[PDB]
Amino acid sequence: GGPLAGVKVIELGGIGPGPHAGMVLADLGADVVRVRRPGGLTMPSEDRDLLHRGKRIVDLDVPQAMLELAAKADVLLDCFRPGTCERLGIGPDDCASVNPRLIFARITGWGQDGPLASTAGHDINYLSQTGALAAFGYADRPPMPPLNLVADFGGGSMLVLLGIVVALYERERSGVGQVVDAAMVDGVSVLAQMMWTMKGIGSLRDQRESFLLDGGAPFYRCYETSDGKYMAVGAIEPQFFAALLSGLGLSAADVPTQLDVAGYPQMYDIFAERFASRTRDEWTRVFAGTDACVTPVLAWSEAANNDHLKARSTVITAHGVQQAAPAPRFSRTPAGPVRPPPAAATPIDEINW
Amino acid sequence: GGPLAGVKVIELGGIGPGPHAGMVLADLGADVVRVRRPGGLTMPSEDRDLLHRGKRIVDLDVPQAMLELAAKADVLLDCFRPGTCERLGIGPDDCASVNPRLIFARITGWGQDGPLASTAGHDINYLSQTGALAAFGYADRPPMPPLNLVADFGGGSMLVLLGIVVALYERERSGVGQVVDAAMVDGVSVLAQMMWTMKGIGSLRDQRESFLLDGGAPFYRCYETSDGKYMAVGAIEPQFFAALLSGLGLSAADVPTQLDVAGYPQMYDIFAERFASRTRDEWTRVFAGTDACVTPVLAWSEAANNDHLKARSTVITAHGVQQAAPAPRFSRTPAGPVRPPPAAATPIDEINW
Repeated sequence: GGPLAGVKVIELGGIGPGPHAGMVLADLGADVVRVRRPGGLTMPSEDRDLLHRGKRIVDLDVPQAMLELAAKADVLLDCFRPGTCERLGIGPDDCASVNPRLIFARITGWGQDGPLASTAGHDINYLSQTGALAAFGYADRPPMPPLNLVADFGGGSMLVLLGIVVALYERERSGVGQVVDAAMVDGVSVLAQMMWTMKGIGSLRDQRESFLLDGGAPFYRCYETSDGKYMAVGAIEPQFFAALLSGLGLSAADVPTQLDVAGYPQMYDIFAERFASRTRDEWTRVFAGTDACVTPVLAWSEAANNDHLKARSTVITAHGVQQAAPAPRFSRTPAGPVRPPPAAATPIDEINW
Repeated sequence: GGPLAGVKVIELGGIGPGPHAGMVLADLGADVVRVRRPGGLTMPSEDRDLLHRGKRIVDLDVPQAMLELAAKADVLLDCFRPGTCERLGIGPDDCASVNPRLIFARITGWGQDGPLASTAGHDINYLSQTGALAAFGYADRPPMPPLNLVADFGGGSMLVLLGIVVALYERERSGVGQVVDAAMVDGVSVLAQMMWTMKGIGSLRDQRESFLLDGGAPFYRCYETSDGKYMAVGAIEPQFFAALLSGLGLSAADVPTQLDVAGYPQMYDIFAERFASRTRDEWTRVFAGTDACVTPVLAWSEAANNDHLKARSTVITAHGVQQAAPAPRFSRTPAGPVRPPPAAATPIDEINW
């Protein structure tokens, strides 16, 4: 039942990255157990939060009697502000005494140390300091955050997840766990390495919509269709640019060359023109199966019924509602079928550890 | 020297997710070795690509004499289209024979199985199928991709990274490795779980700029300042919304209530008004240190010199140019200082395995 089967995990804070990491841990077979006060004002109801599926809720106001729990656990996922966790009985030091095999993970937007460390903030904020946000969106309108996928999960949840499974492989040889500091601002900055590479090389400019991946290239952006929908183009490689020009019913000689940056504004118009003369459906048909790198922008509802995502069963309907199947996928020790979120809190003495 | 010290890794494909994962592996102590044909047309020169720092390049056209290499290695990071890897000598099967301890990781946008599997595509494309892209940007203009941070790295590089370190912990007990299928469309969908949760709960609407994290809430977006800069606001919690309203010099009674969604359009104007009457600098001073969740949107250049990111040394200047320090951070087995990208390809018989 999952490659991470047998791993005892203790989830504390209940928001964004914290719980999302917990989820994956459970999805991969780990025995995850949330610890939170009963008067929880969580939204939605835990029993309806896909971020808690496969987990077990346990009332336990922090009464330091939990140090007794950690000692039996492998991982402790701290999700509170820095310090608060050690302000109470629990903490990297205390836990160390009760269990030196413990993996003290900590997901934060600012990290443990630093001036901003005490400051409160969210995904949009952490992205403001890294410079990633300032490289998003159209030139005129202010920067618009990609929901909270970049910092909270892409560079938050995944970061602490990486750190945990790594701190596991470590102690699984050093026989001793340690503290893992997962800072969102850190993760995002690493997710942006390619940009830094560019920045040093001189491939970046000052204004937005100038780079290759920020809309500055007509062959890598979105075009509205006749029926008010959208198509996503990413014809980067010259070979794929060919396909794009082909299915679009355009002769290479008609449209400027990829190299003719100066004529991009014109290429955009030619692309916008053609793309808006048909419906997403028709277009999807045309570029279908070709290496043109042209796909239809699907909505949540639309995606869950997508042929590909269905075949590979990425978005499945597990007892209840539509959701995302565990990932990545393992060949010999795959993830068992998805269990539902905790229908009701489990006692505490009915643990297992 | 890193928690992943001693891990033999073989990097094949050389684009986006593949090499970015390889980097982190090296950053964490792993012995990563890239294998690619000599006539490589890579951009930029490998010796100037931060995604290759701490790694070793090795000329080796695929001449199946590499199966002999895998057998000594722990991980094989396949980054080619599905099939191509097994179309040559190498492949999950063949490698299994020479080394059953091998971890055959595979990062793909569409994954191994599925109709689209053979189709070519990029970050913007993979995001179009999951439905995450259709939830990005302003309502009028088409969706604009957050560079390639979401799919390529946030749900690509990190996914295969997770899969690997997990497959390591697995075999590090089952004494047998396996195949890891990291599909970007898969990772992104898991990065979007929160959304799916919302989708089933009924918190999502059909149009954009309607949810809490997509700009539909004036207290969670960006505002242009007097000096044409931008400030990122994320005052979600009522307590923080207070601070926002305070430093902004507004009386609770002046601006509509968070609950008065119908008056959001108005709240937006009041926020845009005040925010645009001062410079990012001044504003940064005002909301500085307060839990208002109001920060300045910094550009790449500006971020590298940011006080916080400097203290925690997130963006450091390693021998040469500016880049992102390793992550996450470990307390007993931290990451050694960052080495530079391969100055020159290393032979092949000078390996170590």
